[PDB]
Amino acid sequence: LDPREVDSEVHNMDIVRYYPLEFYEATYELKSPKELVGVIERVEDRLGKPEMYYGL
Amino acid sequence: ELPKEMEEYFEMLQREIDKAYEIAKKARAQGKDPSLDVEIPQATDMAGRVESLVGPPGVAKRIRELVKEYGKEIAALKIVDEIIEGKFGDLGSREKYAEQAVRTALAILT
Amino acid sequence: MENVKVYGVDKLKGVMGMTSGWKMPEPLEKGLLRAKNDVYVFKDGTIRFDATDAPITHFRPREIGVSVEKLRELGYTHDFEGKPLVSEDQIVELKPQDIILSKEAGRYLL
Amino acid sequence: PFEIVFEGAKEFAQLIETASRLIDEAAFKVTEEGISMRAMDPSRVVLIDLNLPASIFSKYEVDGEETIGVNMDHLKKVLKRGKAKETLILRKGEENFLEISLQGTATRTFKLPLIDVEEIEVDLPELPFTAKVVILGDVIKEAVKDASLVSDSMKFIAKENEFTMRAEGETQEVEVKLTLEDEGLLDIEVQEETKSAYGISYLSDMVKGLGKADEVTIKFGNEMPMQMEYYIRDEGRLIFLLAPRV
Amino acid sequence: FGDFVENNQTLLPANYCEEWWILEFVKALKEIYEVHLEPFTENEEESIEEASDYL
Repeated sequence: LDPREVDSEVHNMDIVRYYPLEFYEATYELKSPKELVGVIERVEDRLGKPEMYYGL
Repeated sequence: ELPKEMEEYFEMLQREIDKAYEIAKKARAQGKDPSLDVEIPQATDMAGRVESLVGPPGVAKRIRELVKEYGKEIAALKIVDEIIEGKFGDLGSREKYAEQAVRTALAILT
Repeated sequence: MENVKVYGVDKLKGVMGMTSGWKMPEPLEKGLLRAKNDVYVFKDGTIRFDATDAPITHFRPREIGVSVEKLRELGYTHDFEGKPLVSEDQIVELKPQDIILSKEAGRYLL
Repeated sequence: PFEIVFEGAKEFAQLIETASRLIDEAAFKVTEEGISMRAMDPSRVVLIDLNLPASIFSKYEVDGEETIGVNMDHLKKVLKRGKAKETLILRKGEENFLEISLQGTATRTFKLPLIDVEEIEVDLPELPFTAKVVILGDVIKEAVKDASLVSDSMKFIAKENEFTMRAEGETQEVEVKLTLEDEGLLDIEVQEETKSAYGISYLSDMVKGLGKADEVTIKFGNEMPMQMEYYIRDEGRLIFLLAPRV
Repeated sequence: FGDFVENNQTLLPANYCEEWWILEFVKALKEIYEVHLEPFTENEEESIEEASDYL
């Protein structure tokens, strides 16, 4: 299995234990999810490095 | 590369697959079937799947190196160009070249 | 029947006409054994089971009814926080190519 | 090259039909002691044992011993072709064919080539039974029909001087009980409290065809397989061992 | 949250839940008494004792 060439929808999944306070504070402003895509870690943020299989 | 657990996992999986494949190959050799060998090859990455499905033969290494260098879409375009110029062998008329190139490119980008 | 020593079969269904371009038939011994064991064939000669797919990343050794000794034999040794795997209530992480079947699937695959 | 004769071929045909309602491939062992059969159904739930001594048969001449495998469908049809007051003659020459002859007003002979059925030896010795009961077929047949009318499983409970059998369903229930004073009970003996459950399709298959005035002996225990037997001509014995549920 | 990114859907205001209250709780504790704690994990014993003495 190579997560780099499986699909493109599974690259948007979450691998965080809990959402930060910034996410909840920004939800009240009706923002778009592309603005805070770097705040919450996703699968795409780990591609290439050895820990795509390791810790989710 | 991978740590000392993922590699062991994949190695055990390959060992079990080999263990099943040996029996399947041994049984099919006795000739009680349409063919004298198993009819499902095993791939490992995208280049192997593309080579086994649409061809042309030998495209696996070229896809590998082109993906390492440029990317996915650019590597598909360079593979199309190499097919058109005729690196992998003479096919025939322009229709054959067009069909082969479109099939291989749609398989790569997919 | 003399070949496989399976004489007690009531029904054995075939096809009206082969759809391939070779119209090569299948050995009747396989059909007799399938009828004896109550399994059915598909268009390419394989037996398949269809189910809805759901995701999972972490499991618990008690939800799936597997002892910790068996899990350690399979290759799992730590839970998802680094502690050694000693209980059935700890949360373990699922390797990418490990599946948890249903029970209808297990009954049919038997 | 043996030769076996029977009187009242209808009884033999009914016996073979009863024994062939659970198994499909059977192998009969022929010895000087007598014809015997032992096989298991595909589900391995019911065990069938059939024993025909040499005393019941009118004429018996066997020199040696050899097993014969016959498919149950053809044998059942040929035997069912017989009548009430016919004489059944079974023969097996040096060839691989079985000759069945029905002797009445005229002689009619059938032939059945033998088949090679693989033989697996499996026997269940005596078990620590806790209850015994002797009843007639007429009743047990009616009770199992009534239980199948209502449910899919049947329960057997035995106590002193009484025999009770029950079945429970989603919306309806049925129970039948009787005592020694009733004609439905001939004898009974109890070691301790008993309770067990078994499937109803198997019971329907095994108890089907029982006569109105035949003696049937049943033994069972707690959460252990049931055994039921009934004699033919007071020498031959037919045994069913039914595995329980859970 | 990855289902909102994939379909490109505008974020909706979040109903109050325990996973927000716990973050507010730990932040207020740090701001007032200068104690460092963290939810969903295990903390040092000195910080636990100090926070329990304060509260």
